[PDB]
Amino acid sequence: LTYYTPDYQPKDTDILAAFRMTPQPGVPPEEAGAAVAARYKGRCYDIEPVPGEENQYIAYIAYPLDLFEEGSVTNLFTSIVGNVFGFKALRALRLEDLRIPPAYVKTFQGPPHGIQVERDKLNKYGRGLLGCTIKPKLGLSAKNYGRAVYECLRGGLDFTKDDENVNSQPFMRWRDRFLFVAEAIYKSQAETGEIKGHYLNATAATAEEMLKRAECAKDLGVPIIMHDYLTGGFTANTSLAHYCRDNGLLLHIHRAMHAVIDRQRNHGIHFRVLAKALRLSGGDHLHSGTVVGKLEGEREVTLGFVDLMRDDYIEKDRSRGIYFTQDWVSLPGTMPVASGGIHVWHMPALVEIFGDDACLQFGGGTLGHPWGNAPGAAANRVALEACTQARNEGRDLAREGGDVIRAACKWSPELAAACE
Amino acid sequence: LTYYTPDYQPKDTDILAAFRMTPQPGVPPEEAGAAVAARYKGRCYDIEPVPGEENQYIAYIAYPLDLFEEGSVTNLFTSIVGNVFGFKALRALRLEDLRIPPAYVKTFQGPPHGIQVERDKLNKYGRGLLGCTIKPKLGLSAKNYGRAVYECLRGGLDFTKDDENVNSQPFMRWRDRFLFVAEAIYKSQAETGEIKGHYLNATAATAEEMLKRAECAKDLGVPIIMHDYLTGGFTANTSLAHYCRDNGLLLHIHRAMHAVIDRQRNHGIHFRVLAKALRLSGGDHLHSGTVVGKLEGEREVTLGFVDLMRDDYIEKDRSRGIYFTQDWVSLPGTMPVASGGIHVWHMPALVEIFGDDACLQFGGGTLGHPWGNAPGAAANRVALEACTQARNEGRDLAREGGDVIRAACKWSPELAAACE
Amino acid sequence: LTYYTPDYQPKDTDILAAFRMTPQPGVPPEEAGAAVAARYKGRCYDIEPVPGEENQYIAYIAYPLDLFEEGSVTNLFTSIVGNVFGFKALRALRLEDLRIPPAYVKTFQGPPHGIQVERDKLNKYGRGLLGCTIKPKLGLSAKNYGRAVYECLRGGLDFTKDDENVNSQPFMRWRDRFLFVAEAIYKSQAETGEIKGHYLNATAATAEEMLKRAECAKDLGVPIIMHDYLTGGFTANTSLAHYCRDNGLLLHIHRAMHAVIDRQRNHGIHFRVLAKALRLSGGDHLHSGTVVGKLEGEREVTLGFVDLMRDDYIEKDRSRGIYFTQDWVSLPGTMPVASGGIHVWHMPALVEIFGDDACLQFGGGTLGHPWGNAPGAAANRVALEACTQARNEGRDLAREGGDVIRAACKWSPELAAACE
Amino acid sequence: DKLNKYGRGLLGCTIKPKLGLSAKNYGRAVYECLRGGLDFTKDDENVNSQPFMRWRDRFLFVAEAIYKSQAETGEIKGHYLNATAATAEEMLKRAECAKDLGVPIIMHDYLTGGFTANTSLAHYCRDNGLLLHIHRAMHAVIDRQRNHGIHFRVLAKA
Amino acid sequence: GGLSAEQREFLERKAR
Amino acid sequence: QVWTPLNNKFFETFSYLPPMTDAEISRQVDYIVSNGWTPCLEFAGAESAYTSNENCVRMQNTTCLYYDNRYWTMWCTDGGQVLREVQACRRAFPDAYIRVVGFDPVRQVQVSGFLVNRPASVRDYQGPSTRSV
Repeated sequence: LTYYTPDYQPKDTDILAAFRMTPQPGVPPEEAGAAVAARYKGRCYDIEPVPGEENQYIAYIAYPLDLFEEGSVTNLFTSIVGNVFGFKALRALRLEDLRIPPAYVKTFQGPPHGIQVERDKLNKYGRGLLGCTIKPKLGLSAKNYGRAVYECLRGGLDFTKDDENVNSQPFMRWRDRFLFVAEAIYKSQAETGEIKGHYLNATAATAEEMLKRAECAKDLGVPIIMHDYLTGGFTANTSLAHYCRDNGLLLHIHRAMHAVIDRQRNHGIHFRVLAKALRLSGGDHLHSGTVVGKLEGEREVTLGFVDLMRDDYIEKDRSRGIYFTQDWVSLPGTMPVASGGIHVWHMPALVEIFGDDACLQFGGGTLGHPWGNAPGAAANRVALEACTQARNEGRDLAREGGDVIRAACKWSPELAAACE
Repeated sequence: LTYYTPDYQPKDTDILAAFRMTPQPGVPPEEAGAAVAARYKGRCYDIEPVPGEENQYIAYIAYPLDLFEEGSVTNLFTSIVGNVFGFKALRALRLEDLRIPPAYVKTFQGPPHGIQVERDKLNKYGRGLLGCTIKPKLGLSAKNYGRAVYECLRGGLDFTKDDENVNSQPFMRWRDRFLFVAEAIYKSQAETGEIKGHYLNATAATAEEMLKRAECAKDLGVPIIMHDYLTGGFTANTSLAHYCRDNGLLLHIHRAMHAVIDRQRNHGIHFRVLAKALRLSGGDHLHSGTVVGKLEGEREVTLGFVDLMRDDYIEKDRSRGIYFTQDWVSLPGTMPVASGGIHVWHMPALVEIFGDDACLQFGGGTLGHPWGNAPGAAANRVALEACTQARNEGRDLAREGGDVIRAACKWSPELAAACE
Repeated sequence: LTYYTPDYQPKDTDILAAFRMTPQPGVPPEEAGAAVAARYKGRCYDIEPVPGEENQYIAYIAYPLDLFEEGSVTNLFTSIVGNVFGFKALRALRLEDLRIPPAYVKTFQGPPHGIQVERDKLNKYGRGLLGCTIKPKLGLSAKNYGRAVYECLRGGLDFTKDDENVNSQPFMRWRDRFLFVAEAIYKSQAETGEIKGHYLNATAATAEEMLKRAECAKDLGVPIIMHDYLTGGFTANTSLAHYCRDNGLLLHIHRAMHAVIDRQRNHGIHFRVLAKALRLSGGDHLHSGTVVGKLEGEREVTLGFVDLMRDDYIEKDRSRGIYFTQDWVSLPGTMPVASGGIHVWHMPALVEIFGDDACLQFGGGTLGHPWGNAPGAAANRVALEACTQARNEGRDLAREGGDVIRAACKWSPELAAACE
Repeated sequence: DKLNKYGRGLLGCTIKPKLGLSAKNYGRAVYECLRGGLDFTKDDENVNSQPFMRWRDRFLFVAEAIYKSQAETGEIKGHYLNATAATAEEMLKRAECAKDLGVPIIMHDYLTGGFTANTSLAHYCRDNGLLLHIHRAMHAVIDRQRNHGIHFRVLAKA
Repeated sequence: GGLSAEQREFLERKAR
Repeated sequence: QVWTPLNNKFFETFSYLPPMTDAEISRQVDYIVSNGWTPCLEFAGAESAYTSNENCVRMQNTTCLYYDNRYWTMWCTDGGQVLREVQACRRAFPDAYIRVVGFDPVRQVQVSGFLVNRPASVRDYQGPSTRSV
């Protein structure tokens, strides 16, 4: 096998992939790794069997740096996973991890601002950010959408966001929504005195239309926009990220259509690779998990991709799914956004798991507070601040979250109607 | 269940989806269809069990036309398959088909030219088109790439194409390749007297760079460019298709990363939906199948999506995988491109299966002809023309393909060295 | 007759026309319908005689959807009524109605904002809008025009408008008028606290000049402009409507030169077809009737075209002149504007006939109030609000309009000088 | 005349530490130094645009600091914003951002950027009413040795 | 974890 | 109940909790010091405490992410010293909001920022029970 070189030592500039592959019976693992690998040739340098699985192996592939176009996530995905999931010799194939060498990382702009620049621009420190998804999902007029945005933001929420499928429809054209949301953002800012924002959806049919929506957001002076990178495409995302860096706009990224590629354990691309591709292409926030009942998915896997998308240097940790040491050479980090049913008594768990550098999203639209949207937002803000204060005092949140919530509720009438 | 309405009659403007879903044990099929469905609410109007499968059902969902943005494949995919493959209540979920109502179809430009306008512009009638993928895949200099293009085109091939991963690399920058390929195209045109072309890869990191490459192709006067729509994104593709319509350029579409979504039978999106999304977004050609050994995949399924991407009116045919009647209301058709190991004696089978409105691609780079690239191209062209002539005479290609090939070889020295 | 097919069933995508034709004596109705009708051929599928008229018949023509250019009212009118009114075989011909299939409707942008978006932007609900035409018609300087605008708006009027023939003249150039009207609008807004506006006439000789005037209005921040679509042309109107949608401007449409085409009962195009063409091309308001003495014209016909230009779904009603069911598939509605001599005691009748979704225009320039322009505007506003309040209480306006007017006058000194 | 300061020398400070500071902290240091009574502050000579502090973030935070110090003291303040860049296009873009913020003055390294880049920046500054501070980086490589090179006076006249 | 005979056989080859 | 929109201003972190006591401030400063960070004190009067768009009149192109009064005025070993400085700032400027800031000395970035003082004289803010009416 010219393409299986177990004695090869990967270079400091090689792009490395870790494939979890299940070959068809009768096909030796070395032959299957050689096929995936097949001066500019990709080579399989390491194959390890998965202990506790049926005929499953991890194949490590090394690609020369000259194979890829500088600063192009599109080309990287075309080269690595263009036509390899269609090999008949493989029953199942799953890309688990990528190693982006610093030499390649330096060719990317990365996220427009990052976590620290975001915190400095918004003047919010020492706590997680809070967001809500305006509900109902669709049918609402731009005026009523703006009213809901203002009501939720004035309560104490830092962000609101358009629904993932809200781009521009007969019921609510995009420019009307942008104008009414801008009025709501400014009203809530004047009322509370804190900087507010709303994830305006710029996702559109053509790059020209998407840039026009970003331009309108820039002309209104609003802080942040939103994009669907897995449906819009890396090419559209990279254009939007370059624009946002040029014009000082924050960029929230929603991972629509992700489960179509990262759900099945045997086939597809693991979300961590999609998260690294997003960080390379550019995004200040990246919807990274759902909290149905509780944070779903293995905690270690979540922590692994959160560290991969946040930290500057992540050492190899197979326990958390890190197959390679990832040096980001000072590329700005991406803030993970945990969305879903974030109930008030579940805030301590998520604050403990994520820390301060994350945005908790109430994608359920809240509305569970009997008093209204604004008091519900206040209750959430009070709960988050109380949990953060308790954690800063040395309390163990996983053991005293209920006590902290009760103690905060003892003095908060808004949280009292929420804790019931 | 408010979202399961078996008595509902879908409207003439509804977008219809046919989901193949396997619910978790204990979950009734009606509940699972209701969940997928959940004035602007999607509703499950029909559920049929799959006879011969384990707990597999087909769920038919009706979406109101007001839910989607006009002329936006990105929004359509965000709405239909945004977050539905991540439902825990479903063991597996697979989108099988879509029904695009004429009202929605009319909001899309569609392919820039289509099959008939392509034939008229290229002045080629009554036969399939021929193409080759310049090989080696990578490492070749722009000069040598152009030399290979000229050698393959002068033989009689109608098209050549850049490799899917060839965009712009240190070994071969894109503008050098465009210039040398333009010189090769013009030399081959002058030599043979037939209009020639080369699928120039415009796939790039940013929409601006992609439009710049398209602009260079337009300034050279070359006929056609190429795009990777599943990696570049629908937003980038739609921009390129609008540009190509505006400037009179043909657009070849390569489906990189397709098997990551359309390979597994239980999970993902069937290629036919991706083909319909491509036809809506825009593309004159669409790589539609591989011929490893022979045309791979169920013939009926291939014929179904070929008819779906070619014809103007496709009636429901569950045998070929057509779950809904598709009216295209005069949208230009897309030419299917069958690539892979198209050996000379396998030409009659593919000519019979596809007919004249297809491009046969020698993605293996040919080179199997002992004489050279040009005679190998001639042999292929001679074989294709002989098969077409035999089919026009009333011959049964599936039974007399070898006889036709031998008879053509009796007078063709180039085919004689190829038939061995 | 190849073009008369009484057994033909019109398709869901056909454009249908209902022609009222009087053929020359000796010409059978079937032959005349065949001539008007004459894969892409228009066909006469239905002929009904008009009971109570002399040799008058209604001919129903079906045109295939492929015949027309997407989003082009100009092409639609060229195809349907290009050269058919010049047929010698017809003594008289009158286009009565059109059926625009949803498939065609979806290709049009429609009005820039519509009624509901207009109400939300202006923050005015539950009542009709009020407007005045600045008088004298011509000769007034830009300064004096602005003074009149400010005086009329401060009284309580929601809108003022330029005279139909006021575009740009030696006596009053357009930019001076725009500036003075902007100052007047802002002064009246500051004084009353309500959002005000003035229909600035953008109608010009060249599309470039018209877009420049729209651009000036956009740069002043004023809310609304005006256009003469039947004299400027559908091509100019569609450009202005696209611009207004892009830049967030309202668009009032005046139907100058309409009686030259929609006055005679036997020849021409009925206003309802012109109203549907305007709604397709784009317009937020459309001058729809005159109130000389009282609302002129058959009430049912007026109600029919008001419903056709307002509602989303209008069922066939021959009593009101609706020859076909019109589905607008969520296209924004157009607000009808009734102008002319709207006297104070005639307000209850028009409020009952039109409801809240209409603008009552005092095209007479008011001035009948002995006190001044501002108190006259106040009297009108008081009368309209009193009539609306009475209607909301369950009163029958057509029977108690005088009582309501008197009761309002009992407490309104401004209305007391107006009611005399 | 533009700064309305007469009869005295002008005062400036170089924000320290030289590198590593975030745009927010750089702006905080600028505001603290300017509010004291200094007429100018300046970016470090090697501070152009780095992973630790991108140039547009620094421009925005410095603009906020300049305006805060102006409001507090009532005197016109300024900060030498470094426009020195890799390409003339990028340098003109940074000058354009400074012009759009309304800030008074920018900075350039003429002996490293080049006379061609400097002349373009000076023409732009004349066109748009911006002051231009010039730093002589790499000067000692040409004007230090008494026997060889070009005396600084010739570089000053250039 | 448990490795199947094939995986273990492969290990022996990788050791050789 | 209805969140009051009248005189209900807030100052980001820990502003929605009841006013922190000396022990609570001390514990927060000890947390900042434990992480290896430097605590400092910011203060601003009511005229320059809330965000504003006063200087946006001087700008063109865009004003995205620009807000006035984000910077306060600067006023660091342990909680007791920072508490003493808090009392000193209170005495020197009784009508000024005081904010404790944290600075990571290695990354040279601000890592903390919570209000610790609300001037009794100013009434632009509500109390934990008066936030809803």
